[PDB]
Amino acid sequence: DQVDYMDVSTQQVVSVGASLIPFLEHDDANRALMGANMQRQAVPTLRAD
Amino acid sequence: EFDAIKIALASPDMIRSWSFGEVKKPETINYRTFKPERDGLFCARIFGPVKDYECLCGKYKRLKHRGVICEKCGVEVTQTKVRRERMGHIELASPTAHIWFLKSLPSRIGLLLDMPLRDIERVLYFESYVVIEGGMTNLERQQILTEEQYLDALEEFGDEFDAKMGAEAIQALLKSMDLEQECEQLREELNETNSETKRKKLTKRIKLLEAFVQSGNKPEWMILTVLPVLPPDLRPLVPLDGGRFATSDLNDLYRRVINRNNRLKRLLDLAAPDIIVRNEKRMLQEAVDALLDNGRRGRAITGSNKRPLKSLADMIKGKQGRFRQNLLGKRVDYSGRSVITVGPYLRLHQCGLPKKMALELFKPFIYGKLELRGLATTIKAAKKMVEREEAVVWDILDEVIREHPVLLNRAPTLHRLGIQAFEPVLIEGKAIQLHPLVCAAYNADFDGDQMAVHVPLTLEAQLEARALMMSTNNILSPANGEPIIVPSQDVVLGLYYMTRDCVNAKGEGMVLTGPKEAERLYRSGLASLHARVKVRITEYEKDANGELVAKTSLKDTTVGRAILWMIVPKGLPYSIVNQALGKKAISKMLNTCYRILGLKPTVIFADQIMYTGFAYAARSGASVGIDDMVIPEKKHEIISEAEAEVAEIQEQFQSGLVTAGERYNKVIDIWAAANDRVSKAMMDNLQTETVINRDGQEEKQVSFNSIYMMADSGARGSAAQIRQLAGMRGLMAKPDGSIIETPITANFREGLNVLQYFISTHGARKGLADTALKTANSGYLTRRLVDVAQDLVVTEDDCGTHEGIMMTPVIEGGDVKEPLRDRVLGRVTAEDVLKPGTADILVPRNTLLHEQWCDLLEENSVDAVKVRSVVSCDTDFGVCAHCYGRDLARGHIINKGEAIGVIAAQSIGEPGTQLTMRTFHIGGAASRAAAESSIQVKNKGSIKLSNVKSVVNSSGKLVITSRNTELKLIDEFGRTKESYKVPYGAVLAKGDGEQVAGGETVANWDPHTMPVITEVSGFVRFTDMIDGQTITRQTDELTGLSSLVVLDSAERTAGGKDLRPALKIVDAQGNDVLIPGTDMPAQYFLPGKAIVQLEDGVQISSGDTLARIPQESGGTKDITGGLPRVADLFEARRPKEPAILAEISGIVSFGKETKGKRRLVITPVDGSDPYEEMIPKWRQLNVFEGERVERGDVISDGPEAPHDILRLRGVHAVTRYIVNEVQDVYRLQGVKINDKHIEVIVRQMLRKATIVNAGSSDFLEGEQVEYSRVKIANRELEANGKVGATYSRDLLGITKASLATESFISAASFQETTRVLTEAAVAGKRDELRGLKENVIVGRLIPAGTGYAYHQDRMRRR
RNA sequence: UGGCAUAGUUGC
DNA sequence: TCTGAATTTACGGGCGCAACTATGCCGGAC
DNA sequence: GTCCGGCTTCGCCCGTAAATTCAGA
Ligand SMILES: [Mg+2]
Ligand SMILES: [Zn+2]
Ligand SMILES: [Zn+2]
Repeated sequence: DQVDYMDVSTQQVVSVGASLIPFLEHDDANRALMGANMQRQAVPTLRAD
Repeated sequence: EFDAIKIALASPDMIRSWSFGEVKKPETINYRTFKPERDGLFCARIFGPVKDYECLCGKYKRLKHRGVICEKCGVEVTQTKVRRERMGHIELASPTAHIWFLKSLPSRIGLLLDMPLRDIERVLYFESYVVIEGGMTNLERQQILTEEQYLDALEEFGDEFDAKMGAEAIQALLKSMDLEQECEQLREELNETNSETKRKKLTKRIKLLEAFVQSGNKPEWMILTVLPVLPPDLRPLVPLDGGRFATSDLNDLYRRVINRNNRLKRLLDLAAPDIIVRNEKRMLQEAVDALLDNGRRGRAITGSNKRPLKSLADMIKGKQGRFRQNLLGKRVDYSGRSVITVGPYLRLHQCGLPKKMALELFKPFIYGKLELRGLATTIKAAKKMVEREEAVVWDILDEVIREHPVLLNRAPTLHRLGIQAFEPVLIEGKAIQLHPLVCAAYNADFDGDQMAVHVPLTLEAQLEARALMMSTNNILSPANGEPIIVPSQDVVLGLYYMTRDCVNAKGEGMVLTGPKEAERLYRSGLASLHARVKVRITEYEKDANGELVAKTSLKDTTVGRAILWMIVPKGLPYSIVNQALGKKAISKMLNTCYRILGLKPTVIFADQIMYTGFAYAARSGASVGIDDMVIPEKKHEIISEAEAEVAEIQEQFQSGLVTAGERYNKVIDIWAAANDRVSKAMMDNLQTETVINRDGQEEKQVSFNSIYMMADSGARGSAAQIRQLAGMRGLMAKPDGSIIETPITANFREGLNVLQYFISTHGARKGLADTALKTANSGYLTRRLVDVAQDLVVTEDDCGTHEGIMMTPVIEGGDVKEPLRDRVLGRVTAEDVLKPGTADILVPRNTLLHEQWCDLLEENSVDAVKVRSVVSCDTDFGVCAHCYGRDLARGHIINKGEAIGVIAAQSIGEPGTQLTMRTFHIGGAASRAAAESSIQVKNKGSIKLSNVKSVVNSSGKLVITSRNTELKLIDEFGRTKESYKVPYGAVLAKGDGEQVAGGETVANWDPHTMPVITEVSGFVRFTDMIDGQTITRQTDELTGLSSLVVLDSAERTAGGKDLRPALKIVDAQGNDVLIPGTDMPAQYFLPGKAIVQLEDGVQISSGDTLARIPQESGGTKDITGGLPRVADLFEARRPKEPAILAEISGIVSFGKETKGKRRLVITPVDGSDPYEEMIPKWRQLNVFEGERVERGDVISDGPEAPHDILRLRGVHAVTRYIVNEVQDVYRLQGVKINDKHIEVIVRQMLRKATIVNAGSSDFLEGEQVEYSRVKIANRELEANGKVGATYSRDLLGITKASLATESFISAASFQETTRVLTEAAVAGKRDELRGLKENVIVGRLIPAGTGYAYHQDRMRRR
């Protein structure tokens, strides 16, 4: 009964960089950080996949 | 050419001698024509021609006019190289004070005039007057007059009277001082004084005055009248994109000093009013100060973009200055960089170098080969051939790369194995292929790492690379004896899979005719790699005089073990490959091969190990899945039990039974226990997971699970990371080393919901911050260690010293960590080790303790060996080979010349930095123990106690009332088998000298609180306490009782600051109950935040806890928090509550007890009775009025200052203390460092000594001089009939020891370049450049390696 | 044709 | 009213290595 | 376009010198 509010979505705690990592919850937070930083560096290939 | 560097003050005559022409105009370039101005900062007649052998106006443009000076403009036709070294000068309109000597802190000018810095600053910058030649007036010499005082003096003392203002006044004061006369008065006053602070000031003044007198300097030269000007090419104007030139910094400063100087000259030409010229003089002084050292005075003047200009001081000092940017480390030609790859096919001595970098690096060699073979007569032709990459220059490249080593270096060269020489193999690619084995040495993973290739050019450099730096020579780490080329992760996994067994596999039980048969069976598919069989193995034992003796037998082994045996060399035993062969097993295998066979067999064995491990790891197909991280079935119930425990502890806390800190500690400990239980259950379910049978009953075996198979083998990961994968991942730690009491209940195979993935980010932020922010501490520490210990080089082979240190096995409170085998290995003994039985010489006096001698000691069960230490060496300027011991990079004694100081500094500094940057490898999980609370003896044996003063309580249980009680489990042979630390206030089940059996506790206590147990019985009195400010009392009205907490110095009131709450035990009549047979009351002082649950006047018994102080939490105990302790140890920091020791032995007596600062007195038997000590009465005293005391005995408890240990217990005591203290920190982190490095660092710390009696020598009374110099002077004196001067050794921090060195170049390159240079200039110091750093800076052969012979020859041929 | 500043990034 | 020791306060030095990319680089009178 | 000039505070640690405060005579 005391609940005054609820989180709108489960993604709201992260940003648009770490929200693109599937199975983030199973990754060590350092490795999620590195995964996002490295998604920011990926070069566009000839064809998207 | 030269052999020393002389530094001294630059007199105006000397400055004029340097300069080739006065600079007069503040213009550099016309900005329309790029020619230099007439007589500006950039000039041609002053500084030289712009172009080589060409006049400015073009009158002469050829070498035929080399020397003549054109009359049209006046430019000496010569090369432009001179323009790089031709200085100029500026004739300052008024004298100007040099800022360095004004604000050096201490200020040279300030204390040469015996004037405070504030007043001399006021005088210099034209805000007050100072009197010169006061004469028969109402004015003193150094007295100061403001504008009002100056007006009063002028109107009242218009007669002969001089009170100047500004730098001219200071120069007049300096010139009007007789240095020797002042020395006489200051010295005779020092002998006729009584104070101590004034004594220090007077002796400092005398030292400065004597430094000035001895050197050729003069005081007035400290005030600049002629300002030198740097040669233009060192402050160049380089064109920027467009017409605009580079906005140089020195040019602006020089050009706004000429402006003020010219303005002031013009004003003085026309006799401007005094105020305007005064302000102009002040501005000139400020401009010169900014030029010499910008920002030192304040208001760092900033150019365009508001960036402070880089002054000369800023250019020579700091990390971006010349010393640490262009002289100690330089950019080098013949160097390239590239990403690194694996290339497993390489041998240990070769590296894959790309063809393109190979061509680009070896261009001159290719040109030489082309000229030699006649394919290109002129170098232009050869260059053209190379740039086209013709088919023939590649053959030249292969021919010239054959036997030309290349250095490969990774960026953080933490230790000497970060740069190693390899033979290049030309590779078709763009990445360097680096051997897998050396990666561990480089710390080079292949996830984007880059490495740099350098090419040795000269024959000496190539041979040094081939014979010193080849990867096949660096088998053993220089920090310890362990191998460094141990196979890392894939090879060890392959070997672990190969050498293993299961109860039932293909081809089990069959008898094989040899390893070759085993390999044939495995390849043919008839037998599994891991199946128990019998194999006829022939092993070679060389127990004879170097003769390998064969021995054939039938070993019960496996197919994989037999196959691997084909790779082992001859001399090794078979049992070396009859185990699971984890990573440690393989490391021991390589080490034993090295010690028994040699180097080449070890290199070949390592290469074959790598190949076979890779091959069989590939064959095994060892993969990782999601079903391999099996969750334990006991995890949930452990979690529930821990949650019930935290719930009940919280319930107790809300009732007030416990305070917040101890509740937090208890929660942390119970969660750590639950995490350990979960990890243990996980490993139990994981290791024996597989039960396999098809021939009868079930038989358990060690699991083939991939996660376990990789964790057990030591390939990658440990208990912590697999625990986080499968078991609960436990507590986290914040960046400030604070543990989040909320655990994480889910592993990584399970979710980690949003809330749990928010606590984790705290630990992840901690791990990444410690990598990027707290690595500067490790780097700074290792730089200090290197710069304090760099000149220390092995010089002699044996000094013939019989002194040493007693090495014993170390048991810090648990089981043996480093047995005597590892503490005396490869070190020369000091005295004969007598057999433990009866006075039988077991090893001679000067035998190096190698493996056989250590095993002999083990089988004879020796407990303590005295060995020669570096710190106890009688060699001047170095260390003989014997006192150092084994090289630890090779198996022999240290070679005569090898630089052990740099090696020691690197060895001590590398693990700290590496672990600091590796802290993020466990996420952020806190490393925690169970907090003990008991002592479970494991083995039968007697129990003895040392440093113990215990009392029996009401229940007959012995209670320890001492701080440093050591409980030793001794064996029936008298050997101390175990040690334990008994905290102050522990209850002992057994007593002293009482037998015990394994597995039964002998001591228990409460780790979260420090009690205040008494010594006698009686009633309790809250003496010298007042409610409100001395204690905070909490009233329990419903119960009717009350509690109270002592509030620490922070909380108590300043009014009545010194109120000491104490519990005084008193008898029924109301008088203090004296402790047994003494003369002082039995009162116990309460420290801050002490929880007293008693009530005034309550009956108590002996051995009862009056109060309990919460012990406060200790955060994550990793390297990041322990490294500061090492830094404090090597810096010799005085602890905040040092233990007071007894200077002299004798009987003890308390004296006046003056004011709450009780006086102690030690009266020897017949020596100096009247020695006295001032001991505050608020701290405890161990010794009272009755007993003997040896010097260096503890009068009170607490941390011991290393200075006191050195002064009282001696050099060996302090070096042992430092070694043990730092080794505790490095053992906690699992760092293996030989004590040789710490011992040599300690030696470098205690390298100075202060004289106490001048004796017959020429030293002063209380000066500090190099211990080596005083020792050699005493040796020379005792050679004749005189008597040497007695000295006292001092302990200095690494920073102070490095800065306080005979050579000013080494200290200048180190911190405090300004201060070091100022002191050197004032003292007129002379540097012999006999160290390593000085020779690096100067650019000559190092006196450590191959250059040691050259330097010795030069000394002989001086 | 080389210097400084700011920002971003890689390996430790 | 003076004088020494210890304490407090102010202030100067230190704060890892190597590497790559980009932009911007002075504001005011003739 | 070509020639000429002098408003930011906000970190942590430690060593050392100067100023203060006791603690007396
Ligand atoms: Mg890497
Ligand atoms: Zn000319
Ligand atoms: Zn020696």
